[PDB]
Amino acid sequence: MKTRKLTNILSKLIDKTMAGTSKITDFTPGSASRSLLEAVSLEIEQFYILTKENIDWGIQEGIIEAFDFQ
Amino acid sequence: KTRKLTNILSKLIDKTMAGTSKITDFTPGSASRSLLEAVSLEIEQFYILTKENIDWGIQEGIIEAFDFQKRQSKRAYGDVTIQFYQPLDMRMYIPAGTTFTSTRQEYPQQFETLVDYYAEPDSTEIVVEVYCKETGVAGNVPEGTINTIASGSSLIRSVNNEYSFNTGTKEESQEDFKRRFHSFVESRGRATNKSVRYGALQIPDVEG
Amino acid sequence: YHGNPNFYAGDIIVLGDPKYDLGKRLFIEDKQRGDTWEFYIESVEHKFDYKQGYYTTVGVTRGLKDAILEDGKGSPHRFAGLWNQSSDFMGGLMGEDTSKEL
Amino acid sequence: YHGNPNFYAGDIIVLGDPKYDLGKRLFIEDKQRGDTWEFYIESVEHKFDYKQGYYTTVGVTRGLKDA
Amino acid sequence: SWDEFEKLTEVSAFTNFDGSLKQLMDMVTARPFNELFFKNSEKTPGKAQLVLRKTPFNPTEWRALDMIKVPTEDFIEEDVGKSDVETYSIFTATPAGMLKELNGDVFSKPQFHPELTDRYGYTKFEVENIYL
Amino acid sequence: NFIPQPQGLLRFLNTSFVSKFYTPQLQLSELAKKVLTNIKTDDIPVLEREFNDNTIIHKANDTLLKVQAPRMYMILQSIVLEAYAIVNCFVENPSSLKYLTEEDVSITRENLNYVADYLGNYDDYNSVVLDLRDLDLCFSAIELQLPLIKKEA
Amino acid sequence: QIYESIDLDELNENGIISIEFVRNRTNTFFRIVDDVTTFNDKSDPVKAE
Amino acid sequence: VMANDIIRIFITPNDDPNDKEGKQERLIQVGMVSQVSKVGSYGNDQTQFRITGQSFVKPFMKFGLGV
Amino acid sequence: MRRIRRPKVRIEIVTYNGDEFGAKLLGFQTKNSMEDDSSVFQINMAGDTYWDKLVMANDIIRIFITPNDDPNDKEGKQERLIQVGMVSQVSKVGSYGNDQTQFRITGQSFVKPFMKFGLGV
Amino acid sequence: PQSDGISNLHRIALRFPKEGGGYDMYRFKVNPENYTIDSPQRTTAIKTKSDIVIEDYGKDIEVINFTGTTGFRPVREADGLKTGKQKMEELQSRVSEYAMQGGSGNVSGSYLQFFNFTDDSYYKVHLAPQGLKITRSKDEPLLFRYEITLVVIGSLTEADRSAVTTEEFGNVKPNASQRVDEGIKELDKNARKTRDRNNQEISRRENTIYNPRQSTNGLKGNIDNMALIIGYGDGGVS
Amino acid sequence: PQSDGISNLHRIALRFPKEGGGYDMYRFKVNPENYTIDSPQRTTAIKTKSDIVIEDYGKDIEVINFTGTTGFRPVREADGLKTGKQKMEELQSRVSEYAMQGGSGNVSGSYLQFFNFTDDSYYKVHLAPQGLKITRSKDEPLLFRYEITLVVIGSLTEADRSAVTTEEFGNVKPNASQRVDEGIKELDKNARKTRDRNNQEISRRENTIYNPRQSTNGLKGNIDNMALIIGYGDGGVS
Amino acid sequence: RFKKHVVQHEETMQAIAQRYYGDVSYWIDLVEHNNLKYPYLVETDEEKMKDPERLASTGDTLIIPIESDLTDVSAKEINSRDKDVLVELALGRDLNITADEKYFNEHGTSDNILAFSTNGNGDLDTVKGIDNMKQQLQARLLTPRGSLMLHPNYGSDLHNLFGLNIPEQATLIEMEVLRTLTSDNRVKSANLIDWKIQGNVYSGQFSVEIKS
Amino acid sequence: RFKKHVVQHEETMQAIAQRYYGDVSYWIDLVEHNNLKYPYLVETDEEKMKDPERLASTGDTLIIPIESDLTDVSAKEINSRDKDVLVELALGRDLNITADEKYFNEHGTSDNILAFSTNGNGDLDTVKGIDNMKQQLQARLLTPRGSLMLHPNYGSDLHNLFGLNIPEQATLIEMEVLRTLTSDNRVKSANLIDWKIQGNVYSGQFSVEIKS
Repeated sequence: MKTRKLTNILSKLIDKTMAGTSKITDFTPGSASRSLLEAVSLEIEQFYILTKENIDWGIQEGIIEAFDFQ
Repeated sequence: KTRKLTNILSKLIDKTMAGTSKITDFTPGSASRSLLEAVSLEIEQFYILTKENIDWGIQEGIIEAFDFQKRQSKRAYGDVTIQFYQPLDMRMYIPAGTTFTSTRQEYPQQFETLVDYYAEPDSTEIVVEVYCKETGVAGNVPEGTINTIASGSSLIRSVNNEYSFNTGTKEESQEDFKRRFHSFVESRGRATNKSVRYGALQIPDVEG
Repeated sequence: YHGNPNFYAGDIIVLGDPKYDLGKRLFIEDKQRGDTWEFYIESVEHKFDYKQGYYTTVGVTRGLKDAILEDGKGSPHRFAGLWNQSSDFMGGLMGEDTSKEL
Repeated sequence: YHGNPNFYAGDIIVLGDPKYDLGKRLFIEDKQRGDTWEFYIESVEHKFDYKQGYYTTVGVTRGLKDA
Repeated sequence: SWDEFEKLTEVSAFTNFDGSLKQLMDMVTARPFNELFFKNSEKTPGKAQLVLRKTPFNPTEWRALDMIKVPTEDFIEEDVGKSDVETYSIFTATPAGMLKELNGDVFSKPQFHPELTDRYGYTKFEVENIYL
Repeated sequence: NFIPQPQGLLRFLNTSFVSKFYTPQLQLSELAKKVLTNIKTDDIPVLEREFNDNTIIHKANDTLLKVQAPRMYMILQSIVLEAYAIVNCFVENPSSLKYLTEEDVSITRENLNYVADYLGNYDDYNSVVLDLRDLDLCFSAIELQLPLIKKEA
Repeated sequence: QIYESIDLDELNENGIISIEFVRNRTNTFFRIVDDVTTFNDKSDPVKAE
Repeated sequence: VMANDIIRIFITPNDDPNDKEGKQERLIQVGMVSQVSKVGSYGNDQTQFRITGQSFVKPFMKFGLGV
Repeated sequence: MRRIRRPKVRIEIVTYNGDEFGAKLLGFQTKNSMEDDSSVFQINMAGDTYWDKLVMANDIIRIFITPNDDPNDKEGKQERLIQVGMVSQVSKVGSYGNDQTQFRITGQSFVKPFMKFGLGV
Repeated sequence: PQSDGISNLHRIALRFPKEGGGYDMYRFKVNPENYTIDSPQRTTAIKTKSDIVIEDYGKDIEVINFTGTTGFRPVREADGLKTGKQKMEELQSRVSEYAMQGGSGNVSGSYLQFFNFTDDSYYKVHLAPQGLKITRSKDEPLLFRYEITLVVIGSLTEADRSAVTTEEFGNVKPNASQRVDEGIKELDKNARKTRDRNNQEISRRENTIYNPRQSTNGLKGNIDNMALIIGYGDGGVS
Repeated sequence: PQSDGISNLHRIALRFPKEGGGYDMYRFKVNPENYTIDSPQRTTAIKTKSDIVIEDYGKDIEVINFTGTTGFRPVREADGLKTGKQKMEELQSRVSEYAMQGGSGNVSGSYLQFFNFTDDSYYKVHLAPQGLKITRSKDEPLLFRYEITLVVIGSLTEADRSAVTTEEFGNVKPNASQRVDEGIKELDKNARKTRDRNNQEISRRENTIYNPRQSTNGLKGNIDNMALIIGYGDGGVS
Repeated sequence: RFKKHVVQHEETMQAIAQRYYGDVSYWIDLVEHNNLKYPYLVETDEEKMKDPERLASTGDTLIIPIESDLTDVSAKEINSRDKDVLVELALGRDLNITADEKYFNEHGTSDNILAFSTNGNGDLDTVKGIDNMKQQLQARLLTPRGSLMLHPNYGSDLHNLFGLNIPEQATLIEMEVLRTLTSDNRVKSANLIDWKIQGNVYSGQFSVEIKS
Repeated sequence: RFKKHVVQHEETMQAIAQRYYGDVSYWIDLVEHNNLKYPYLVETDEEKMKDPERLASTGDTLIIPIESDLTDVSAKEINSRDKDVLVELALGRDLNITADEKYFNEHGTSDNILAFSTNGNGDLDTVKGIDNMKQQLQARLLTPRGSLMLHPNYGSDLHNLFGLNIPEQATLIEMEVLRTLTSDNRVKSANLIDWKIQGNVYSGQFSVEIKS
């Protein structure tokens, strides 16, 4: 469980997407497919970050619960 | 900490609109809004999975590292042997949910199978696992108590559980666990009045 | 005047008769469920006209149930347990006593 | 309170619904001539009876147009 | 309420001789600068709420009120119109009535529009505020 | 924020035959331990009047069980402490209801049944048993309801 | 099962019945595509269907 | 109709050509309007506008000699 | 298209069950107004049961109104509470000339405690 | 059944309540000449300035009205030989007795039961405000005519509303409340005064169907029962 | 269709709503004796001294009323052999299922579809206030006559109010306001007090379908987030 | 109260919540009501072997609350206990007194009929759920209305109705049966399917809508 | 929203505003919407060749707002430059999923039938204008009433209406189609113009009034 920055995700995604065909390789900012995939990678990045933060908060809460040191 | 359906879907539509000018329709039934909704809903499922897993870690993970395991309620289970009148000639079929009852009047317990099992034509004796229909220690039973199968297939001669079921653990709240852990942690204190007093109790004849 | 709540008061349109007069005690027997009512008359308003019958209003106040007819006994619950039991009024009941807890 | 004149105030009998509450800002769109009205609720009077429908009064004050 | 403009207060319990808490609640309210009423609690359905807030006639406070829509399609009858029943030209907010012009500091400080007073001359509107 | 305690109860609370059905174990609850220390150390407020002529007032101290059977008198104290502990949290300061569990009330009832059965032999002191049987069914309702209350709250 | 939408041309066209998977709301997610018989010639409806 | 306008009303009692004494076009009342409001019960499928005023008592009554 | 409406009123009471009280509903009024310093409501009840002996004064009555149809999944399916208050009067009502009787209950929305509590001297 | 060529006609019967409980069985020997049944709806229509609003409140009280003539020629009876005039007089006397005894708001027993046997349907009914109108004109001098109107309370298949036995699981009559109240009655006036003081103190410190199993509503009853067996302050709490 | 030039007319049919999903229908074996349709107008005319004023407020409720009987012969059905009596009983039971548990309980359908194959017209209808009326008479010993009145909700070709989709171009949810409220929730008491004070300060000195493309409606929403996250003052402004 | 559901092929968890509540978002509450782990439904039945109680598969049964008890933690707790036994909370448990249906059906309305009995060994026979409902209709209807020594208007008037065998009397027997059976809240309603008058034997059969 | 128009032989810009909006006075704001230089309408095309984008001549289209959007500055700015892109924006833009037009018309009311496609180069295909509206009506008709994972009560019961081809079933199908088509607020009305039968085959056509 590790961070993956947006562009890393987006690149892996497009790299996988291009397998088996070559009628997609045009990813200018105006393209809509790029926008959708940027939005998906943004949401996955936020998911990872919130997951890591919530893990830290869970660690803190278990430390609270175990020894009752509120 | 955790996002919702709308909080993700709306942000996804915002980014879609901002990145490209080629899409402007977001009505019901649009393939884009559909795709976006399925994405959002998948992400919400992962978020709730993370929340539940962190909850479990808070409840059990931090203390389990000290070799102390929590008792979890589970269905009683164990191995059951079926005997046939004669050696099989064709592959026999035993569906999941094949149900089991005890003819003994003191044991109203019942079991059932979770998964499908098959008996090969060449086989003559088959072992199949069964699971109680009730949780806790109610499932527990001594050896040789079922004596019957509900599927009425006349090839089967007799049925019996070779070993008693003892896996039907009871439900214990974490309060007792936490209490016992704290008692163990307080007993390790050294050079204290209360700890010295506690340590004098180990001898059976030392009471007052 | 402590027993203003739990008393009955209103206006009744009995049949037009001259027997009813101001200040007179009114006894009513309910045939609907075999109940008995006691009242005190404070106002009456008569209405006579050939166009439609002849009516008489009987205003009442301080009404109570379970009445008795014998010797004008009335309802025994009128003199409740709080009628005479009471005590002198002084402070120390609310807010005055909180500072004096020495 | 200087602008008391030129404001609109009265009582409106909208259809009986629980959405309307005291102190809540009321927006009305007139379909008669494509006009828009804004109001401030100061009083509501409900009326429910099986004998004839179900009504809800909406008292308003300090009303103005072109909302 | 207006915490910044209101100083410290010494409001007495028995300001009203044997009156109700509502009578004493009105003094604290200092109407019309603050709006008091009883209404259902939308944020917590199933229970009531006592509201005491500054008046919504302020621009930003007006925008803070929740909007509600209703089309003509739900209108049974209407009776709405202008009126000149309320009309004042001079508005002032005197301080608590002990302070008096002939025995102390500045008594009052009103406000008026020059065009407005032509139609309605010197029409005053006074309100005592217990707070100041 | 604690209601003052009667002088009687405060004095009472601050410190072979065997039945075949129910037997005691002389086990104290964690919640009952914490209260006992609080009363032992801190000087809780106490009342001055003794109008209420019920409970331990002229019943638990009047009986000869205090001198005849002191072991039995130690059961009665434990039940009072366990009865006073559960009444403490619910009325005020509910933060201490976290330490109470099912087994805490289970053992209390068993101790109640044993002392109650022993008091049945004596024909004079049936007045004490009269309240204990009513209290016996009170603990059972908590026993069958305490696990739901904590999850609800 | 093996058979899906293109197979549900092949099999049905040759006179064999099969059940089709419809992902939702239709009660059990499953409906049966046709009532074609095993007869070879589909032109006549009395024989065919 | 803006507020504070002046409305004059004239009533013809009887027939002009008959040469009756009533042919005088006597004014009945004159005053200053001070309120205009929509009115209508759509249940009965009818609406009206109502205007009311006072006979030159509005200027004096409103003009308050303040201090 | 014309809208369809199916009102369904509920009533809940806390000190006789509330669901039986709500069943004998016939009509009510709820005068609420910021102009005056008092909010008051009235309820009309059927004469099936002798309410005079049951409903003691100062009880709290909650009213819930169903705007439109449940299964349609309209925004009106909210069971929004319309008014809550303290009863302060119950009286028999009936014109036997017209062969009909009713019971009337009225109260105010929590203005009764303050208004009655007089800080005496 | 009606006369349909498969079964013979079956005529209407009224089952009135008997003073000592149980019931009469008045069956008509000639069936009605007119038979009408109304089913009014409580729907209302209000017309808003821009739309119509349709609102319904459900089924309204049905009305049953029918008219007929009692036969002339004598006809044997299940316990007599009664003529049409005796039958009509018996009817009038049943209806008079039912109407007159209802002077306590409403009879505590049954309403009328109306066995409309001809077409399969059954109702519980009450005398309408039209009542039993009886007339005999010049035409048909020796035949009586009767006009009855009735309002429907409900189907006879369904038992009374209030009489339905509810679930009543657990205990509707808890002993905790009873013995608490007995305790507090037994307390001394000073004891209750101190209990009131403690309740007021607790209220100051607030800030700044029943089942002993799988239910929390009866939690207070178990706690209220305590603080009297144990001296939690000079008197109970709550 | 009618009987003229075209093939045999189709009778009138009624479609009711099935409790368990799907729909059930009812066709009349005998066409109604009378069929009336009232289509009034909500308009009032009031003359002034020397002119005529006409005002209108839309179309009025179109009231449908018709009277029919049931044949005595049996006829084939979709399931079973149902005579006229059974047919009318089923009609009664259907109306009672639509009416009796309309205001009480719950009915799956919101309306009724009324099909006039003979008149080539369709409408969505609801039970009138007059409601169903059944009557049987002297000179019809074997038959059963029914009289029903209806009110038209609207044309059947149009879609339901609740099943209408607006244009909804661009984002419908202002996510800026959503995250502004989420961020404000975490703010400290002092931050919120300073944001109130700043809001007042800006306020007292003023006078002196979300889509960022082809629209400026969602302007201040984006500013509010940016001002909160970046920090204009301790809390923010607006 | 609740509804049953049966899991279908590749059934989407959110489709259940939508299909019975209109909005999708209540699936978080539904899976808490049914004590599921994150794998809420799974195609393969071998995966259920690992954690049977906390993992459901195709053809398994789930419990659907009604909307009002959706967010009640106590209902969530109880509904986590009575999994596919929840019927027992509405219909109840009671003692068995029908020791032989071969006995009382041949003696009918009389004193000295039914009795407690013992199933298995040692534990007194408690009869439960639908089988409790059978008994609590049967034992009710055989009792005459006046009979029982508290809460009268129990029972039925059935013993009065042995009049003449003619059709009206048969409909009266139908009416008293219907009246007696709809008198308990556990049944919604009742209606007659068929009846058969033999020369001195009444036979008729009736439907009842038990709840759940 | 807007109305389309064309320049007629020697029509003056005054004449248009007067005919549609009543008052001639409004032409002044109306020229800014069509982004016109002073010779706002000019007869000759070799005169439009002066600077083509900033003029209109005989035969050219014009844009005519509704009166509410006449005064809006945003409507002015957008109508100035977008010109023909109005209709596309006003009907909206969406991804094209009619990849196999020959195919989806062989298996309707079955799933898995539509699919993305590619037009141009390196970008998913998109649809706009009236084609988009058709595609959306088409998809709405071929989808069952409760099968989208959110906002259900979308689609049709066309998969449920298969029946004995008697006319009542055909009117039912007509009404369902009309309801389905009239669900979208953008469409004004639908109406049938033909229904026709061929044994076990239905055929018919519907006219739909799309807003300008």
